[PDB]
Amino acid sequence: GSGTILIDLSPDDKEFQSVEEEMQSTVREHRDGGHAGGIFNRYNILKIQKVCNKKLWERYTHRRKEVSEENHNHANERMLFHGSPFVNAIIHKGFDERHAYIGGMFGAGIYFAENSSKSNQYVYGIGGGTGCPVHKDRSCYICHRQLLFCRVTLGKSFLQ
Amino acid sequence: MAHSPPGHHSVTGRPLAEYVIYRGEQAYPEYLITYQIMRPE
Ligand SMILES: CCOc1ccc(-c2nnc([C@H]3C[C@H](NC(=O)c4cccc5nccnc45)C3)n2-c2ccccc2F)nc1
Ligand SMILES: [Zn+2]
Repeated sequence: GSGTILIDLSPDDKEFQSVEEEMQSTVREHRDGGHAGGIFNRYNILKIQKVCNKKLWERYTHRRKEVSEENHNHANERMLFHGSPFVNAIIHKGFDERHAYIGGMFGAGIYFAENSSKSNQYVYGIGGGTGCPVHKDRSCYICHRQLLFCRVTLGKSFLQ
Repeated sequence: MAHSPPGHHSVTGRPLAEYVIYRGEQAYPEYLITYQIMRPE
C-alpha cells in the first residue's frame, strides 16, 4: 500500500503558523469576481498535515539534482500552492503529468500558484467545475476544501 | 498526446510497428551505426 504518513501539525507549532500565514496573506481579488473559487478575503484553516513519503521524496530530490546540474547548479526551488480535484491521490501516489488537462493555456502540465486564492479556483475543477459535491456551489462556505503547499523545482523557467 | 496515457509508459502503433516514449531517459543510445543504403542490382 501507500508509504505516506500524515503528521498532524499543532496550531501553536511555528511550522503550522508559517504555512497558515502564507495561505491567508496570499489571498487576492480575482478578475472573475469570485466566480471560480467563491467570494472571500480569508480562510477557516481546519488542518495542516506534513505529507511524509520516502519514495516520493527521494524521487523529488533525484529530479531536483538533475535539474540543478542542468541549470548552473541552481534547482530554482519554490514553495507553491496546488489546487485540483485529485489531492487525495497525489498525497499517496505523487504528482502524475499523465493526468494533466491539455486544454490549459500553458499545455499538458501541472499548475502551481504563489497565491492560495488562485489554487483555490481549481479545487473542484477548471473554472471551479460544478462547485462542491453536496450543494453544487463554487462559493460554498460549508464544504471542506484541500490545497497542497508543495516544494516545486522550476529550474530554468520559460516566461509565456 | 503530450505524455503516456494514465497507467502506461509508452505507445505502440501499426498504421509496421512503431514505439513512442515521452521521456528521453526511457531510452539509451547504445550503438551508433554508420551506413549507406545499397543500390539494388
Ligand atoms: C486555467 C488553467 O487550467 C488548469 C488549471 C490547473 C490544472 C491542473 N494542474 N494540475 C492538475 C492536476 C494534478 C494532476 N494529476 C495528478 O497529479 C494525479 C496524480 C495521481 C493520481 C491521479 N489520478 C487522477 C488524476 N490526477 C492524478 C492533474 N490540474 C488539473 C487537471 C485536470 C482537472 C483539473 C485540474 F486542476 N490544469 C489546468
Ligand atoms: Zn457545499
